[PDB]
Amino acid sequence: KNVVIYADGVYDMLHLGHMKQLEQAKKLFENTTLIVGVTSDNETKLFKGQVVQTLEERTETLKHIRWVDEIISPCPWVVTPEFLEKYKIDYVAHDDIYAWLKRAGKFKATQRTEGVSTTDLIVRILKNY
Amino acid sequence: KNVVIYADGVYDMLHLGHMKQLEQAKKLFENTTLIVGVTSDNETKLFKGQVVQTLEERTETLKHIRWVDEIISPCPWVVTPEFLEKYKIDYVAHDDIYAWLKRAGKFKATQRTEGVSTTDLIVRILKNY
Repeated sequence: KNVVIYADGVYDMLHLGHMKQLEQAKKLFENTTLIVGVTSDNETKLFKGQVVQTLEERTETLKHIRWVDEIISPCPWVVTPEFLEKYKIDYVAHDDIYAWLKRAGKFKATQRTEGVSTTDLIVRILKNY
Repeated sequence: KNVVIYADGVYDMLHLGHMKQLEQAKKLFENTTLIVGVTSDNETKLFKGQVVQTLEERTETLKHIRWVDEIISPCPWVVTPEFLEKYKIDYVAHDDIYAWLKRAGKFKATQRTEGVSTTDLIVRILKNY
């Protein structure tokens, strides 16, 4: 009955967009365990670019989010078939922005919300001057 | 057994500091219902000053926070004895930064965390130039 869902990401400066995505992963099935993976500082910089919060800071905030059942921190940068067996993961929940996951029936797309970013709010604050 | 806890605030640009405070209110007793009250835009401006997110935006984010059981939105700006009977509230959980609540045994102080503000993060981002 219980389905294990894995959602990895940077989760830098967590905002409403991240939270809706996690909500959606959590509710992919009736009974879920949602595991969130938080990428390491070094790897994020190496492939994504500058991260603002540390691994510890990004992991901390996620502990307060209703939908999160377990955290792997830090998590591997790329998911592997062995990683999935290790943690008994049934589906990987990520945005479509991976072929092998779809081929195996293990990919669940989750959607993004624009205009919700911490970056977006300061633009609003400044637009007062 | 179950204790109703009321925590009101603006909750503008929610950050780790707010979340720890809500955690603390939630865990004041073994079995709690935590009610969060979100002040109205107009009243917040009238007494606090400029608010950045709308009532709807501040209420939305709180729906994703693990510790929050119910939301009153908008909530009255000042708590009243009648408001407490209305919602069967046993303790008001707020920071000490109110005499009548203490006198009645209904005040539970909750602490703040500094350096955790959305405001604090941009200062870090800019300190790169």
